[PDB]
Amino acid sequence: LFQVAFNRVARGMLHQDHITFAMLLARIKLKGTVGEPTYDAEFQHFLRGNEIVLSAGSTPRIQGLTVEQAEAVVRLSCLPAFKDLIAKVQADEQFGIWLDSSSPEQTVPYLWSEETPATPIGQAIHRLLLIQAFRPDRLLAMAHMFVSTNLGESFMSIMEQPLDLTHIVGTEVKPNTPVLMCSVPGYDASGHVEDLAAEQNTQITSIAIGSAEGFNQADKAINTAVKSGRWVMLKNVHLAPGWLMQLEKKLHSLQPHACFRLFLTMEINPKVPVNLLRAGRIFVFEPPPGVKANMLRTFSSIPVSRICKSPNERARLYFLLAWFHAIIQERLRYAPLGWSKKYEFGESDLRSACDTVDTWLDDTAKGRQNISPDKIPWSALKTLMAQSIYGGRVDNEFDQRLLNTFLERLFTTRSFDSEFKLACKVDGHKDIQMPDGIRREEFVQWVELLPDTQTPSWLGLPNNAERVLLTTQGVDMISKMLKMQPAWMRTLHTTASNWLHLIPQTLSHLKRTVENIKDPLFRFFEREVKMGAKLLQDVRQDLADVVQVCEGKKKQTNYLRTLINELVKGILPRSWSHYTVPAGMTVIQWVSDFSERIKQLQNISLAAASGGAKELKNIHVCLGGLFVPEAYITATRQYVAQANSWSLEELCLEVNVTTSQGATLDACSFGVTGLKLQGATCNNNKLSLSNAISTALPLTQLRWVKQTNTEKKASVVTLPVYLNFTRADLIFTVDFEIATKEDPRSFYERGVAVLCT
Amino acid sequence: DPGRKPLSHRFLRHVPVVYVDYPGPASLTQIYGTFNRAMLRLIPSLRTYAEPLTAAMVEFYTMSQERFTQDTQPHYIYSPREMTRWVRGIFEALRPLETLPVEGLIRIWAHEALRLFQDRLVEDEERRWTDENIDTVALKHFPNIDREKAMSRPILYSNWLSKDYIPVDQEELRDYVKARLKVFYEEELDVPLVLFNEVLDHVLRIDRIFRQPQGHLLLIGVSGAGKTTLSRFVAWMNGLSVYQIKVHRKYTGEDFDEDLRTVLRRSGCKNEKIAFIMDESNVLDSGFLERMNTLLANGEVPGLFEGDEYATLMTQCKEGAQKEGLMLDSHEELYKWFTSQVIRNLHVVFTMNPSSEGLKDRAATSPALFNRCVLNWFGDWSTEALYQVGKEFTSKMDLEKPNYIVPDYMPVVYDKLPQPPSHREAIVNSCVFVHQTLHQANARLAKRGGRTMAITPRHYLDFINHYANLFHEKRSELEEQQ
Amino acid sequence: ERSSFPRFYFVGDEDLLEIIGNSKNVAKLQKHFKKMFAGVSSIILNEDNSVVLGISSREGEEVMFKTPVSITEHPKINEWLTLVEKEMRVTLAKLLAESVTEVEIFGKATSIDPNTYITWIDKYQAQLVVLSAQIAWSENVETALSSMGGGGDAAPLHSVLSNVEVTLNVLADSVLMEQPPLRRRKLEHLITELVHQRDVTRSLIKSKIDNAKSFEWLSQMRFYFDPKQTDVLQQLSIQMANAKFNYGFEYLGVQDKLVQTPLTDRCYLTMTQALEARLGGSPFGPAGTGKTESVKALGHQLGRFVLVFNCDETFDFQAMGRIFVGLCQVGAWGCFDEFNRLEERMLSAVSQQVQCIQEALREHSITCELLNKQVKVSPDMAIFITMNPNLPDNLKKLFRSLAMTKPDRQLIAQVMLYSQGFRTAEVLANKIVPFFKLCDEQLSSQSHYDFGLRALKSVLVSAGNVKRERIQKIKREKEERGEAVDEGEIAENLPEQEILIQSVCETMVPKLVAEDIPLLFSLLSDVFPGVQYHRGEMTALREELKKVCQEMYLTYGDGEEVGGMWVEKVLQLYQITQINHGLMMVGPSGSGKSMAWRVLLKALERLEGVEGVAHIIDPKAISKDHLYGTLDPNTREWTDGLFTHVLRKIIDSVRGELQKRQWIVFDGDVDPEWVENLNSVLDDNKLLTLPNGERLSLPPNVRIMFEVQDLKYATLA
Ligand SMILES: Nc1ncnc2c1ncn2[C@@H]1O[C@H](COP(=O)(O)OP(=O)(O)OP(=O)(O)O)[C@@H](O)[C@H]1O
Ligand SMILES: Nc1ncnc2c1ncn2[C@@H]1O[C@H](COP(=O)(O)OP(=O)(O)O)[C@@H](O)[C@H]1O
Ligand SMILES: Nc1ncnc2c1ncn2[C@@H]1O[C@H](COP(=O)(O)OP(=O)(O)O)[C@@H](O)[C@H]1O
Repeated sequence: LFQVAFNRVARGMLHQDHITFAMLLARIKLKGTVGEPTYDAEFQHFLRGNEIVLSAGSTPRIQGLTVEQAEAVVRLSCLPAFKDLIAKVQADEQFGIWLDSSSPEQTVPYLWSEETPATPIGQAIHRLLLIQAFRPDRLLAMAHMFVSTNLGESFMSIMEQPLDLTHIVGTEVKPNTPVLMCSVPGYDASGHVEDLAAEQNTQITSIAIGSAEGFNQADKAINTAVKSGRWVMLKNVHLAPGWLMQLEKKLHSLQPHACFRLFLTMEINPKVPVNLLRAGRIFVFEPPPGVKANMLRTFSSIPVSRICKSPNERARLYFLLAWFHAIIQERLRYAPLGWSKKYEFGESDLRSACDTVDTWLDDTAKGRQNISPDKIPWSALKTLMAQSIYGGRVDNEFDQRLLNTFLERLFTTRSFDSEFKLACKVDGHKDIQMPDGIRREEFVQWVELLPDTQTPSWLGLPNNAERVLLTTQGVDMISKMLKMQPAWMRTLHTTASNWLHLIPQTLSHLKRTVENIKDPLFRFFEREVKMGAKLLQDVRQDLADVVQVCEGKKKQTNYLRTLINELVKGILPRSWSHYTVPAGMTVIQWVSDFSERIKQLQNISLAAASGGAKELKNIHVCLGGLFVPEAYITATRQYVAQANSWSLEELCLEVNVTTSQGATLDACSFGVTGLKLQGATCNNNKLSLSNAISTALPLTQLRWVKQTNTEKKASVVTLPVYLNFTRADLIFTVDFEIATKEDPRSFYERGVAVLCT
Repeated sequence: DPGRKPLSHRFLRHVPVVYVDYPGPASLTQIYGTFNRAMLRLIPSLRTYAEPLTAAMVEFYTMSQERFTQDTQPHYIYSPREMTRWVRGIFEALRPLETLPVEGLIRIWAHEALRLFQDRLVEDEERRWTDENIDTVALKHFPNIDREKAMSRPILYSNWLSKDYIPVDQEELRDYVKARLKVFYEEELDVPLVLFNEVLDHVLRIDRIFRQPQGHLLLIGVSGAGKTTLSRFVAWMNGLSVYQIKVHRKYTGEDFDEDLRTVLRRSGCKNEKIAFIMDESNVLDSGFLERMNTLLANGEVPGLFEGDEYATLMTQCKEGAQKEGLMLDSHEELYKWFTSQVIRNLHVVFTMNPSSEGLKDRAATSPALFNRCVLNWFGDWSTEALYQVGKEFTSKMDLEKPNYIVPDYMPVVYDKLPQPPSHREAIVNSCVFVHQTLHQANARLAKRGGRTMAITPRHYLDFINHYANLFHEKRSELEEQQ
Repeated sequence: ERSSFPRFYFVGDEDLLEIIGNSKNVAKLQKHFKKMFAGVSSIILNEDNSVVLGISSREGEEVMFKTPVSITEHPKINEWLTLVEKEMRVTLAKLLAESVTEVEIFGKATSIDPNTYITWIDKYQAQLVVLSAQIAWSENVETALSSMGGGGDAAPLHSVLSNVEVTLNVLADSVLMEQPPLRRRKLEHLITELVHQRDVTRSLIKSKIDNAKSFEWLSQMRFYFDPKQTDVLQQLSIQMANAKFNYGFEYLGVQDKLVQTPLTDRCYLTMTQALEARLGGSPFGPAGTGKTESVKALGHQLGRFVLVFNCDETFDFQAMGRIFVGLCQVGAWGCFDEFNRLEERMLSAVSQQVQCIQEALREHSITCELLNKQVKVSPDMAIFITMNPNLPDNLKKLFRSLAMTKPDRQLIAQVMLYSQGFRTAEVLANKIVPFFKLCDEQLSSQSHYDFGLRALKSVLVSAGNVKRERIQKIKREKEERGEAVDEGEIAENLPEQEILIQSVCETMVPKLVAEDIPLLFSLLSDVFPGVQYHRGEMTALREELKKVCQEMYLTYGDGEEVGGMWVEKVLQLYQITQINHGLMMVGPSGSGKSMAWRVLLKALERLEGVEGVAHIIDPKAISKDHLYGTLDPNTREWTDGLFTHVLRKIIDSVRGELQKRQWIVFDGDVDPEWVENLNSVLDDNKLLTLPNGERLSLPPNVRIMFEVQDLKYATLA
């Protein structure tokens, strides 16, 4: 029963949620059997570890452990069973090797202290806790092995197998139940069912849903097949949700033939009616996440006749285009790093690029069997695929620059030599090699013989990109499981009282003066203080209303009702969010960020009260704390312009990142703290590539100097600054000079950026 | 206040505003002492009691206004309109009577106070508080009076036993209303109606509202409590012709307008008194509500009558004036006479389900509906009423056991349960308890946040009927075997 | 009737019945001709009204037919309408041929005579002079490249750059002196086009391009004129990248010319490539970056007449359906406005319709079923749909997209300033654009504030007009004192930062609240350091204001004195009346707008000697139909509304009111219901239309004035 429930639910589930449902069933079975304990405390900590608040003095800064590692280990040690954990962390010497091990879940060391031997499931869950605390990137594999320990190793052994669709359509599904095929964008599931019909020798009707005549043809085919027992097919059924409800209603009160089977290839979008999803068996199809798989799909989609045309160089061009499309499509999965936002680089871009290549090669080579590599219109293809196609959806300038880097690296006359490198130093010193063939068959063979060990260095990102993606998937695992599992009045009273205790009480305004009005920095800080005070008062009054409601002294108003509902459901209240926030940020971390912001605002208010604009200049603000940091950079620009009587347009921004104690407070210099560098480390204002996920800049100095009208050197690079990690909003651009022997293009491909938070 | 919009500051710039609040306590004292002194001139022997009577009236009104604040319930507003209605009612009761000692006057004062300031209250403790206030003020201002005679608890006033609106004992009223119900049963609907005290008070209130002109009444109380049935009973017993508009999904505003035109011409052209019964399920659109408040405010809605309907109405009104004995030619005088006959014959009684936030909503879009109407809290059948229903309906079958032994401890849910509770009495109290515990369970489910379905007295009636069927069938089969 | 001459598909079915009833009357066909054409407003006819001599535009520029068509010979309405279209196309083509011959005559010349160039510009229409300049420049560049085709040869392209430079210098000299407004707009279009040509020629020089088939030259828009071809419509071949189109050869009147920023050229390239592959483009992006006008510019450059379907509550379907099938029939373009603002059902319906027509277009690479009618798809048809972030699912595979993230404001301002004759235009633009960037974010937010790109363009045009007024005034003074008159001699000496500051103070300070003025002055100090502008007080007007305030018992003050702020407000009101024909005195009740304009009117009457008459009209008290006029359902008689009655009485000049000053004060609230009819008045056209069809011109003395209390509901347009 457990096995069949998993194998029937996961057949219509996203691949990332399979293990979530697997652990849900694992918890069900763990509670079901009597021998082992309930393990309530362990699961409660494993699901609610991150909302336990700590302090700076609570982190002992153990050698060999990062800051977040320190918080995780101390939080895990708050449990009585893991109290002695930190002592063994300090005492043990094999821990250092295991911490950076390739697969640390396979050989998890025994650290948890107990009086009696534990059941294997207890050991597994203890290792789950340790893996979550130490190496969260393996949490998905740790979960896999935990569920294997609980319900059997081969519990998921069906999911990796290809869809045995024939058995599912034949029996185990009722003829009334319509088989549902919900596929993610960029994929069509019609091929599998068509091949199934071919192998079962069952004639089917393929009707697309585009307009009213499509509706009529679909209805006629259904009416014929319900009595004749044949199969029907509909494509892109999601286009007409109302007609979908009508079809569900018609299907409900209709007895079909035994052989009758109804298929609906669909798209995954909210608009599809819930009733059909409830009343039909769903199937989820996702393309295999691999560069080799993407190339195989691309070369299968493109007809073989079109690749093999009069110019033999066309096949090489098509292979290069396929490589570029695959590289960008598989970079899409690393959304924070591979790009700044998930673009829709679908198959339409491929078809347009193929058509452009076709027409331009036809133009340049007027029916010539061979054409020299230099005569190929490289400029035309580069410009078109940088601006018109693959560039139209690009709104951020920096993604457009990245696309230009990709096209310039790939599409050139150099690509036609036998030593062309499609990637540099994928693993260690090894790099991929461009095929030497001239026919399509050679390229197909070469891609088929790919190493099948794709690392993020295959497509440009550093190897740690897989680590961040796996950690994010583990966090999504934790959130989905936590969501999956009056008293709530008391809990909300407790959390509201805690938030009132944590949030600062009040914030003082700034005293307006004519000299202060003249100063622009004071204007910006006064506006910021006003906004912060207003929002702090709003939040404090709302939470006071909430806590009074918890005691029954007040009744829930409609706006109050919405506020309580959004609080208990954990969604961030709309009325509280007036500044830019990450999309997925929950209420608790929002309150923590607010506490930090209000603390900084109180600090600057006290500094301004003690002195004036002159003391307001040398405050080391953090751009993340300020509600609109671009206003702050503009205010600094205006301040220096007023001080030196210069035009604003004739000023440029220079950056001198130095240590906090080793900083000079020049009249044109401003202290900025909290800036984090992604994918690189700075040393004496010299950038160097590294595998570290994030380097913390001690103190960034913003200096404004007059525009010198000299062309930038080849060694300087323009690094974007984003407010948050999702990189949805741009603050400004810095100019950093890279170290020697470094390629700026390699900087560009790796998604190096500066983060305020 | 609801339904009002702030005027543009540009307009306010030209028209200065003067605020006219409620008259002050001394202002009220004078402004109604004049009226009382005028009214007590009818009977000479109690002229010396006018000023303390006004003092007691103003004191009670002030205390009620200071206690029952609008924040609690949307209808907790006491204006000098209430005091004017109070004095008018006292004068009306004192007009046909020629002599009365002080105790009868204080009894009429208490009856009017109960009918105005305690009738609209929702919760029971508010009513008990109001009764205590009435007793205290009658004692304080009027010490030299027999307390038991002046304010005997069953204050029931009617003019159906005698020629005059004198106090009526609840037992005699019960017998008379039972005879009238027998007549109603014989001619009209023949469904059982048990006369608990609440029914007597409610029928007296509804009759008092019906008798006065332009009497439009607001029935709020749990569904199934007998609002429409009791209203129909009063309508037939007051001679009024009952009318309720049949509503369904097709019933749009045009059909409502046609029914309004029909009822208006029946109550204003044929001199036929009509009772308009209106329901919350019968009101499908706020247009119905706005038309209703306009009708009950101005007495006649200009939006019903145009064109051919207008011509037919003037023809009918000309015929009605001719048959009555009034000669009118122009359309304006005929229209005014029609409006007068309407406001004289049209009494609209409409029922509202109990929902406090709903009263905010209905009063929001309806100004006059909460102002120019009288609100009565029918409420739910209280424990005494439930016990009476249980005794009356569980009477046919033999619910008597000589083997019954009186328990030492009795839950004594019914307060007036006889101390040796017979089998029938005990089981009736048990049924009352089962209703009470369903009420408690629904309240508990509401507290926990789960969805609840309101418990109505129709559930009690259905439970009693199911009891009857099951008991009869099972006892019949088993006695057949016996 | 409907099928033949599909150009009346856009006009309403009721208007179709009206035009059928008015078939034997050409004088009442003007409104329909405004509706279906691009800039055509009326057909020029003789006194007989039997033959059409030519066509005119809203501004007043007209085209003369080489061979006029007689309506008597072809009485059928559709027949002579089709003849009118064909003859207009032929005449535009022939005039274009004459103009390109002329421009190549002045082309390849070391020096340009300003007199001959001005005569040539006045001879032809603005669209034709711009097109001829583009054709001549493109042919010259192609010839110069062909000479360079030998490989590393001598460079004649420097000669092309020098010729363009001297032509630009001549235009800059000409635009400085006073010119007729139509010739002024012609000069502005010509100079912005020549600036774009100069920049692209500089880029070609820098890239050292040597081949005419090089993609660097292929990317830029190339115009190929073939006078030898018999078919006039196909004579001009506009070609860019792989895509190549024929000119629409439809009259555009005079249209605002976009500056061709690099992002604008990117949009051009993307839309052209999409059209070549037979599918439309969807230039999404935030509002205020000129997406729909980018599409309009692309259509105008091709000579195709474009529809702007404004998608708001005013949006319809039956009219939308018939105008869509008409767009399919004629082959003209249609550019939807913000698509995300439609209702979900509305959006889905229009999406299905556009998906059907797009599928038909791709099939053409041919008829489609529209309103149960098969409609032949013209290959010239194109549809553009703009978002404000998405595209419906049925259209994502069908439409290309582009990011309208932010226009290049600096180059926009630099080209526009250079078109006004300003020297050191680049410095002024690079200063002013960040100034508006600061204004949009540092100043306190208000509903009526507008720091957008259109605000920049309006302020820049006002600055140009201010410079022209100053140069005229100095020329008059020089005529009074001395005789040495030379426009440039005053031009290079005359400061220009002061002029920009004066323009921004005159246009922008009045909109400021009492607190924002110091912030604005600080911003001018920051961006334009050291330079300050002091408004020249009008002492005679100040004395007249004092006397009138004394006569009306009002208080008077200067600057810091009691009443100073009110007096400055009145003076700014006077300046706005001087430079604008439409005004809105916005402010809270009790601020003094009414008797402020009253005292200004009385002082103006007592100073200038022009009697002042005011017609206070409340727009909300009377209904809109009665405000503008009632339409008789049967005789179509014109019962002129209150505002229409006043305007007609003023126009008729019965009692010399034209010599008097007329102020139509619209005291009362403003909402976008009646003001939509007045929107055609507050524009530079200054024409008012009526539902019957009559149109009235607004005398220069009449000043439309709005006295409103707040702008919570006034549209930004
Ligand atoms: N300069 C001035 N000195 C003294 N009093 C003045 C002055 N200007 C206006 N007032 C007075 O202030 C008031 C202004 O009235 P006005 O009708 O102009 O106000 P408003 O704000 O335009 O109002 P509305 O929105 O109703 O049009 C009048 O009482 C007028 O006498
Ligand atoms: N006092 C009563 N005695 C007996 N039955 C009653 C009484 N009041 C109401 N009922 C029953 O309620 C039913 C209808 O109630 P109704 O008047 O519609 O309730 P409401 O008007 O409060 O919604 C009738 O069938 C009647 O038998
Ligand atoms: N390329 C351009 N050159 C010159 N002015 C422009 C350009 N693009 C936009 N503008 C100006 O900016 C404004 C854009 O208005 P609008 O078309 O409403 O923007 P959107 O395309 O976002 O709707 C116009 O007033 C126009 O004058």
